[PDB]
Amino acid sequence: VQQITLGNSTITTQCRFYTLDSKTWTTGSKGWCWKLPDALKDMGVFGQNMFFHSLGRSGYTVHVQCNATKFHSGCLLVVVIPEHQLPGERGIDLLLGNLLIFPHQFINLRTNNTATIVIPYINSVPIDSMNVSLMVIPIAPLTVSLPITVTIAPMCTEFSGIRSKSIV
Amino acid sequence: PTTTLPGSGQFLTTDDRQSPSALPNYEPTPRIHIPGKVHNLLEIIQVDTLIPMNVNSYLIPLNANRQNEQVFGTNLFIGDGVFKTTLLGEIVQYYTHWSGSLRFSLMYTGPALSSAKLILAYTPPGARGPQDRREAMLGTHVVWDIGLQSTIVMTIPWTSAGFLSCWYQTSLILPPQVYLLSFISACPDFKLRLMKD
Amino acid sequence: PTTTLPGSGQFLTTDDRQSPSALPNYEPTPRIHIPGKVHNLLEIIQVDTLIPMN
Amino acid sequence: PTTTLPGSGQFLTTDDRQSPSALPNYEPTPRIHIPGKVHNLLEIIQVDTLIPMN
Amino acid sequence: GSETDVECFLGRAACVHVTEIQNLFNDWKINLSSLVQLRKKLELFTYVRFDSEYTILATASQLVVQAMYVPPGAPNPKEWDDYTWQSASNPSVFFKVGDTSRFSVPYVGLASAYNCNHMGSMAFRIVNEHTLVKIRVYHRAKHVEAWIPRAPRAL
Amino acid sequence: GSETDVECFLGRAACVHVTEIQNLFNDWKINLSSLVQLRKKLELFTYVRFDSEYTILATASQLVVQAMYVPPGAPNPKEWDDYTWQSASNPSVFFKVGDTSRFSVPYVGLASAYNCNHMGSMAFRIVNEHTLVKIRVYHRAKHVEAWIPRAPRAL
Amino acid sequence: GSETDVECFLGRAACVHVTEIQNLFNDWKINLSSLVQLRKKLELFTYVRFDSEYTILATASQLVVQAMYVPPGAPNPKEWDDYTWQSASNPSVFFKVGDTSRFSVPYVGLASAYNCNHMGSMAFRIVNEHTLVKIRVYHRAKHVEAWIPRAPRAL
Repeated sequence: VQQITLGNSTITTQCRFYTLDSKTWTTGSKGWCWKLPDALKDMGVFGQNMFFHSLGRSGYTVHVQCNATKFHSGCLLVVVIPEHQLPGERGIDLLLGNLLIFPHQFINLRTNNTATIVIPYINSVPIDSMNVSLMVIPIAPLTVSLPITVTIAPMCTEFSGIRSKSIV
Repeated sequence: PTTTLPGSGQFLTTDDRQSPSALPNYEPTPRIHIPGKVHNLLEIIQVDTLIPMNVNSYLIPLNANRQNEQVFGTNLFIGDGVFKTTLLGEIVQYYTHWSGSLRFSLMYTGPALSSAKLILAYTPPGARGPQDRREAMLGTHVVWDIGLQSTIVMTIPWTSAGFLSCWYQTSLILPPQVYLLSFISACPDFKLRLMKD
Repeated sequence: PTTTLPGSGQFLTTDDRQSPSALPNYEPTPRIHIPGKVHNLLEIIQVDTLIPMN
Repeated sequence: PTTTLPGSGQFLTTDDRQSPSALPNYEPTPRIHIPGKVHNLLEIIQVDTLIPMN
Repeated sequence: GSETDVECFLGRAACVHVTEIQNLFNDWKINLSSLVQLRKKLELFTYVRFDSEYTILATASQLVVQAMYVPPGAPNPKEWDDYTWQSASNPSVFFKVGDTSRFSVPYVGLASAYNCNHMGSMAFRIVNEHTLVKIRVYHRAKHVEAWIPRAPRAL
Repeated sequence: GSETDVECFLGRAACVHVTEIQNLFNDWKINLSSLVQLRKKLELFTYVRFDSEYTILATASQLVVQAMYVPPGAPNPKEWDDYTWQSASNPSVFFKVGDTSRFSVPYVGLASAYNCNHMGSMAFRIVNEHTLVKIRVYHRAKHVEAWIPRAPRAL
Repeated sequence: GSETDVECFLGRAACVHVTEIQNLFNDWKINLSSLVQLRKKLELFTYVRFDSEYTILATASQLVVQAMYVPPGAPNPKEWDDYTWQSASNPSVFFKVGDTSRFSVPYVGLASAYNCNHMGSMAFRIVNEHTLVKIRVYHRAKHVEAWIPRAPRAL
């Protein structure tokens, strides 16, 4: 219904949930950018498996929710770019019209306050050393700041068999 | 017994032919299932992209205390003007004859208590753009209550370009500037005929 | 194993032959039904015309 | 009636092709059963050899 | 009675354009109205649809030739070091001087037939860097269809 | 609608590299990013898998040409009397100056597609011992597969 | 795994002999031990049976070439006006200078395989009477059979 529980975590919105630090959307902010899995390199048990195993493979489900009242205006564009080119769990605090080609889900405070994106593993090799970058851009400015919460759930994750192989 | 006819040993850049391999007997790196395979270019021009009509150049400005006035007005020439940088107009630049129907969409971003009635008028190819709300309302048009519907999706008729404008029927009722976002794409009947450089 | 016979690489203006296209993979402007299609020249010399006799 | 396409009379070292014999109608020294025929190189790299480790 | 057929009457190779290059370039907008012996037979029909076969003959006097076709609505080359010559979209043929090349443009038009109409243009250069070559292009109309017989022109 | 297919849109012969040899050698590491008209159309897809057809045109000005392909991870020639030219492992083609050669390298990569990536290198020499030759190589992408459409580059 | 097959590993065209004639002659006793890159791969097998394909390339610098094969146990030419050149028993090929010839000697031996062995000899002359031509012969082993793998040579 509205209480998705995954592993030892529980979230309310409409394999565990890692909630990154809540960002403050002020009227002059350009947006934010989080490379994956780099945003989870320090994130408990995932950060340990990611460092310990030489190669890995993971999908992600990103829930971006902006807790606010029904009085605020403005809209954010949450877009995931595969293989973005020229930070940790703190992200990168910051043509645009063409970014809609990439999987996206506009949040518009007038109508919506949540966006959910299921990201599959996208690479030119089946397994790789631990790739995609999530960006949150405020398009229409905020008229009354408002908190932005990013929740990443890595799912369907596999890692290499080496260091666990017996030589007999 | 054979005879060589005219045009022998000529090199036509567009002549697709079989040829001997430099390194035969080589098995190349296997093919894996990467999602989102693009089979035809006509399937990626069909996705909505923002129109740089006016970050500030994608926001169509709406202001209070203005009635019977015009919000925006544009030609529909996909080759040049506001459409040039959109994915549709940046891929119609590689073909001489673009012929088909389009999808024009809008979204209001102001507060939830705000309301206004905006009329989105379509002027067909060959005619002159409207200079009054009456001219716009008399021709093709959709009256759109912004408060009731956040998003309005138009479908421009078959073309091979016409004008398209928006007018305030009622002034903006702001609660105690706001913006429209415009998007463009092409319907599945849109063709693309002759290549260019 | 072949041998080129006399008259190879010659250009006869009346030799009707197939040839490679400059721009292949192009669908040209469709064919519509225009009335009065002239299939043979022998069918338009059969119509009466005035004689400039005087 | 044929037309020579680009890359005619070129010599690619890796182009495996049939060719006329210098001396045809010659029966060469017969084939005898020598043991240990190596059919693939991947079957002789599979045998243990010492490592010059020290 | 095969000689009264419109493929026999109009579909035969004639010399449509003759130019001369140096070692710089020449572009000809395709117009079959330049040859008055082909125009006199073609302007007795209003509309005509036909593919084409261009046979280009190059002869030297005191080398490679790049005869590039240019599709309708595409820019023509202006010099001999332009970017149009290197452009991939426009087809081209590279043949030695003294022999002949042959290609076949499809029916390129906007309406279903030409009304005696943008056929395109051919540009000619010699590729060698740091002799006068005479170029003769012979055009042959293919798969012709005619549709309204007109009065023949007298003047 | 055959012109919107990715074999029609990307699979056409363009001039990727132009060099000049003397009677000594030139090696070009294969990079289709050097031609901005092919890179602008190819860099709107992340990954792309394609075989190749190289058509080399050699023209003289004031002879045999040894255009040798070099597989990814193999050394390039450094002089005009090197041992790489005589090496059996690297393919080569010997054609006369004035006409053209044509060969077809298969998809040579380490990953299942190139991400716009070691394609190899071509080295060019003229074999005669004791004139300036201009070499134009035209590449055509074959059996293309694309997989993630990107936003087109504006700058 | 087609590249580990002995027809793929040993059966590829390499430059086995390079000589120069004048307008007088040169004879080379066939020995694939002269090329150390082919001998290093062939001397890891005791016995080997293979037919052959010789592709001879002739290039001039400042004409016809008579590359005659000589079967095992037959005399070689000693001058450029000898009787061996006119002899019918020994095969020969007459090709113009600048292009290449190609022939295919069968497995010529006395034992059922060569032990790394009389392959014969090739003699080269230019036929014109009253320029320096460089001859490169490329040999390709065909239908190869190997039979006792040896330790690879280190010195």
